[PDB]
This record gives sequence, C-alpha cells and structure tokens, in this order.
Amino acid sequence: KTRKESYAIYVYKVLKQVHPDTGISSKAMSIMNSFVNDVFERIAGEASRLAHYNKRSTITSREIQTAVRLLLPGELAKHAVSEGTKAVTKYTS
Amino acid sequence: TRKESYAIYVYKVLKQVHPDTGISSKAMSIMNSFVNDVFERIAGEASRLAHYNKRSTITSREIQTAVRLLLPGELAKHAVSEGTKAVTKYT
Amino acid sequence: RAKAKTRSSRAGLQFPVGRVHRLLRKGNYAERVGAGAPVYLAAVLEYLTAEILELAGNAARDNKKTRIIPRHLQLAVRNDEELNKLLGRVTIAQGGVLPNIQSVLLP
Amino acid sequence: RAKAKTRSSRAGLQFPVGRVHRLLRKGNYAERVGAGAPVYLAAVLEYLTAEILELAGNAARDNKKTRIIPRHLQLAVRNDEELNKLLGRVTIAQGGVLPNIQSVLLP
Amino acid sequence: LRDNIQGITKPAIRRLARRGGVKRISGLIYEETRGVLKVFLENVIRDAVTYTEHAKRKTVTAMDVVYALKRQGRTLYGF
Amino acid sequence: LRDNIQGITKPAIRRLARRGGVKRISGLIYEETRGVLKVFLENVIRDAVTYTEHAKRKTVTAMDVVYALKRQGRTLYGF
Amino acid sequence: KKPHRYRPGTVALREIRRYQKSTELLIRKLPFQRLVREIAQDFKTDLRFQSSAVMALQEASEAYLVALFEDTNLAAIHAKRVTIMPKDIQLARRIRGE
Amino acid sequence: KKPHRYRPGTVALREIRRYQKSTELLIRKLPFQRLVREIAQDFKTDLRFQSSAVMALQEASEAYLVALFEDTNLAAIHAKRVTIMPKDIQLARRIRGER
DNA sequence: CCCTGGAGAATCCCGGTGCCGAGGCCGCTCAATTGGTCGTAGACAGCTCTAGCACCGCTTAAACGCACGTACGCGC
Repeated sequence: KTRKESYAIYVYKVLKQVHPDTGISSKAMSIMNSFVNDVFERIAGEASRLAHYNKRSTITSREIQTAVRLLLPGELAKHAVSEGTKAVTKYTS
Repeated sequence: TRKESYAIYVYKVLKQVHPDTGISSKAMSIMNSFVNDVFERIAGEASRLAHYNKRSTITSREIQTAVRLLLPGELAKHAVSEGTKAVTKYT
Repeated sequence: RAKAKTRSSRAGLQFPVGRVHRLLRKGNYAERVGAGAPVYLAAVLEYLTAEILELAGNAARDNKKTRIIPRHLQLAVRNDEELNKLLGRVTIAQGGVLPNIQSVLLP
Repeated sequence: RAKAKTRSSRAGLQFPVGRVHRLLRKGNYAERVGAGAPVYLAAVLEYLTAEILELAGNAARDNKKTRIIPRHLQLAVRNDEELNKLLGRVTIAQGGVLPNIQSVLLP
Repeated sequence: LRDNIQGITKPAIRRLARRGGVKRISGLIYEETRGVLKVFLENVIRDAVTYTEHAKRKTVTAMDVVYALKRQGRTLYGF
Repeated sequence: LRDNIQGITKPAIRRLARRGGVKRISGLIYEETRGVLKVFLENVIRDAVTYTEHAKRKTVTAMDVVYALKRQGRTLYGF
Repeated sequence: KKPHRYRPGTVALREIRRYQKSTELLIRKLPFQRLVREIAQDFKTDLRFQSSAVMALQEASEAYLVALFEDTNLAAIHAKRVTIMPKDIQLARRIRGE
Repeated sequence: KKPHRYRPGTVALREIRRYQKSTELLIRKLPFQRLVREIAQDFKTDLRFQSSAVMALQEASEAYLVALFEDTNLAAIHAKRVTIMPKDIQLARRIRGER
C-alpha cells in the first residue's frame, strides 16, 4: 500500500549496534519514532529560526551545531557536538 | 538602511479608537514586539497546519484555524468575525 | 498601470496587507500564500492592537495620563483574562505587576 | 554512473542522511539546505537514540527483560538528568512515573 | 449524554493519586480533580476540534490530538 | 571578576520581594534567590553566547537575548 | 478471633508502590470515552473519535493529573501535611500558570 | 518621648504598594552588569555586552524573580505562613519544572 | 511503655503453556543515489565610524551593621 516514512528499522540497527542481545516492542518503537520526529522538528525549526535572524538563506552544519547547543543541555550537548563534528569530517573526507 | 516597523500603523489604530491619547516610543517598541511575536506564532501555526494535511498553501482558513488555536475564549471569535468581515470587504 | 490602491483600504483596515504578505513569503512558512491570508492576519492583528490600546487608554485615564506608557500596557494586558492567558509566558519590560495584596497580608 | 553508496555509510552513520535532507527540504525551513546539515542532524539523532536505548537496555536488565517496552523508555528518560531536562515537557504513554516515595511518607 | 463527569470514579481518582505518591486523599479532592480534568479536556479536545475542522474531517484522529497536546508544551509520544 | 554574586544586595532582593507582594522576607532567602538568579542567568546568557557565536559577532546584542529568552517560553517585549 | 485491621497509610503506600512500577491504565476506557464525547458535543455535534485517538487522550490526561498530583502531594509536605486538599491543587495550577 | 515605631509589616505594605505601581528597576545597573560579565566569562573570554543587551537581561531577570516571589509568597499562606522560605522557592521551581 | 517472638496476608521467586506480537525473509518500487549546470548566497578583503570599554571627579541615594522588641515560625 502507501509507503509511510518512519524510523522503525533505523532505531533497530542503532539498538543492535549498542545492545545486540535485547529487543524492542512496537509500542516502544512508536515512542522512539515520535521521539526522533519531535527532536527533528525542534532542531530544524531552531536551525531555520537561526538562519532567519542572520538573514541567511541556507542551513549549514553550524546551524545544526548552534541548534543542538541551545536545546540539548550540558554534557549531552558537547557529545552530540563531538559526534556531529566527527560525522561531518568523515563525510567530507 | 531601512528597518521594517509597525509603529505608524498602530498610531492610526490608536487615533481611530482613542484620539485623545498618544503613545511613547518606549511603549511603541513594546507594541512593535507584541505584533511581531503574534505574527510568528500565527504564521508558525499556519505553516505547521499546512504541513499536517500536506498542504502547499496558506489560505484565510489557515490563519482562522491558528487564531482559534492560539487566542482563547471569546477573544478568538472576535478576530474570526473581524477577519471574515475584512475578507468579505476585500472581495 | 491603473490607480495604486492599497489592499488595506479595500479591506477596510489600517494594517499593511502587503507587508504581511511579504513577510509570509520570505518567512519560509509555506510554498504558497493565499490572497485572504494576509487580509485575515491583518484584521486579527488590527483587532488585537485596537483592543489593547483601548484598554491601555482606559487604564491611562485611570491614573490621569494622556500618554500610553509601558505601565499602562502591562496593566491593560494583565487585567483582561483573555490577554493574560494569551500572554502568560510573555515578559513586559517596565510594566511591573498588578497592585494586588493577599487578604491575610492586610491588617 | 558510479556505485550508489549511501551517505550514511560514507559518514559512518546509521540514520538516513537522504531522508533527513529530504525532510529538511520539504519541511519548509529554509530556501536551501547545506550539505553537512543532514549529516550533523543524523549524528545528533543517532547519538540521542543510542544513549536512551543503552539506558533503556540498562533499565531492561534491572527488571530482567530482554525486550524494550515503554516503561523502560520512560525509566531511561527520567533517570538521566540531561534526558529529564531535555524531555521535561514531554509525556510518554504507557510509561508511568518514577517509583519514588517521600522520606516522611514511610512509617 | 449527561452526568458523564462522574465517569471518573472516586477510586479512579484515588488510583491516579497513588501513582503520584499521594499518602492521603481528601473527600473534596475528587470533585476538584474532576473539574481540573474537565477544564484540561475542554482545551485539548477543542484544539483537536479545530484541527479536525481544518482537515475537512468529521472524526478526530490521534495525530490531531498529538498536535493539540504539542502546541501547549505537553507533547505525547507513542501515537 | 570575582564575588560578583554579592552585587545583588540585600535591599535589592527585598525590593524584588515587595514587588511580588511578599510581606516578610527571611534571612536565608538571599542566598537562595542569588542561586536561583545565577542558574537563570547561566541559561539565558549561555543561550545568548551561542546566538552571538553563531552570528559571527563578538559582542552580545539585546536582539540575541530576545531569542534566547523566547526559545525558553519567556519572550520579552520592548527589547 | 481478631481481624487484621490494617492501620491507614500502609496499604496506601502499598498501592503507591504497586501502581508506580506498573503501566496499566488506571481510568476505565468507556467512562473516559463517554466523557470525551459529552465535552466534544458542546463544541461540535455529530463528532466521532477514533479508538487510538481516545488512547492518546487517556494517557496524556492521566500523566498530566499524576504530575499535578505529584505537585499537589509535594505541597502537602511543604505545608507540614500528608493529606492533599482542594486548595493544594489550586496552588499547583496557579504556580504552573494554568 | 518615643518615635512613631511602625509595627512589623506596616512599612512592608507601603513598599508593596509603591513597587507594584512604579516601574523603576529595583536592581542597580552596575552590580547586575558585572554579574553578566563574570557569568559570560565562563563561556567566552573575549566577549562584550551592549548597554541595551544588559538592559534586556535585567528586566527579564527582575520579572522572573518577581513572578517567582509571587509563587513563593502564595506557598507561604498555603503553608500557614507569612514569611517566605527557601523550601518555598524549591517547591516553586519544581512545580514550574525548573528544578 | 518499649523490646521481641510468632503467624496472617500481600508480595516475590519459580516451573509449565503458548500465543500473539516480535524477529526474519522476498520483492521491488519509489525515494535515495550519481553526474552536470548554472544563479546565487556566502566567505573574504578593505573603510569606517558609532557605540562599548577603561579611568576619573563627586555626590548622594543605596547599602552594611548594630540595638530593640513584638508579629510570627515552630514545638507540643
């Protein structure tokens, strides 16, 4: 039927990459899909919000870097920044 | 450069309802921030409303739905009626 | 090129319809923006502006002032229950709070 | 053309870079979306996903369960202080609350 | 449909407070909790009504309830 | 710059309580109010720091503080 | 022959422990379903709700009331009490701004 | 002879009425301004603040503290008291969700 | 009136069933991937000039401190 975009399998591979002996129910899967989408809307909304104030038309990696610093607090922020910085350097290389 | 402001339009509104009083620039900045803050809230809700039903456009119904979602109680039906009257007068 | 008539005058409004339409277009809200959406938005903003200024003007007459000051705007917003709930998470500079004292505090 | 290698594997990531980029373009945020912005978004989402699931897996072993069910996700979010502040305004269905009792409540 | 505010029974309100770690529950709490729940339901459902009316739909969906809860800072996961 | 948390003096905290309708002010409330003010400032100013850093600027503007307060649901009118 | 006669408070704490580690829905389905329809019929008649739509409403309302009860209970010990009052809820809503 | 000797609370009410109708800022500009700089020094060493930038932070902090004091005061009468307590603020932040 | 032994009942650990939701597999198809091509936003370089930073008189209302007692937090 109609293909609905979801992060059902993507969370599953993340779970097995850090915990290859546990599973996850569909109700917990839907919570994770809602959790990913809400954080996606918050950061992309913030990144769009940041670009409008600087009169900038594009959203770069620095837009996301500032967005996750504003939303995620403290130690959770800098690991996400470090993980984000590592991903961009690996992608460019 | 030129900076966008809502100062003069509010002044004509102020003289329309109360021509015997003025306004200060310090209060003007508060009202300018007030109109701007409501502007992003309604447009943000209307943009979110269009994204929910996969709508690529924002109509008068998009603004009307955002008003009743944001403005509570009897304040909302005034803005709905005021918006409806302006829409009918527009056509 | 005929006579240039603003949409605000055609809709019986003072707020600029074209400015609202322009801000909606460059605000990255939607791919398309309707004709009545800025008209509806301007009318709603006009009513909200007129309602606050009327209560501020009524509040200004209370303390014998003929000029609207940020104290009057804070008093107008907080006195109205609809405006207080709408602007519950809104901070007003140089407005203070309502001059109310709890009943057990009076002698 | 060349081999259709996914951008997630190029960046060393599991979350879809293309889906994030597609949702950023159609999500009505900006006129243009940069190249590294979906890569940064995928890394942040994956790290947040991995952090909670590891804590949910830790909570699952506390009650001796091999399947993640919504009580484990709620327990993982509230126990972590950063996840508590990040999701303070977030309601989790079928999760309940932390089983904590006031000190003066016990006999 | 009348007198449906009493559907939230006193043990149900008692059970809800037990989840919150409440030691003792007064007899006047149940009437107040019903009124608070009625006020909270009157805001979420009305917001969901406008969401359903905007979609030209006659049945309120779970997604509209989520958006009604999300706009007031009470976002819900799992639906 | 050290010991600047004491710049919020005792009558200044007392005046803030009087604006809030507080009749009696305890002697231990000044350390708690300073701690609450320090925590609140450590969030908004840090948020404005990221706003200033992202804007390619080395001076913090009031405009950046406006969005820093707005993103936490504490929008300020009058800038 | 003597009855057990549990003193008040101990079984209440037992109910607290048994219901904090559990995740079943405390409010019944149809009583919450019928309350939604009565409230919605005041806003618009001939309105229907999906089964999962009420499911989203039921869990959100319980969690909001549980969190309200947590602040209501926290006000009781703050007021040197263990019994919650209707005025405790009124203080909780006022501080939250509701 | 004796002075007027106002009872405890009488001058407090006069200060309550005065500061609830006057919009002058209670916190002094300079001691608050230096508090911004030492807090921002932990995030950026070479940072500057505009006069209006410190102005916007002061009003938001004053209004937040006034709103916090309003909730703190209301908890006192709720707890059969007229004196605000540090536990009342801790209750106020937790109910508001600010820890 | 407080310390300690025994037993009633809600709760916790454990063996057996199984079943229905979770895990794994097959297409395959539609959205993710590859290459090119421009309009164009953006990084970079030089000017500047308007507002913030640092120090100085001063004076004066704001603030620390001490003496006293009565409204009030707290114990019972």
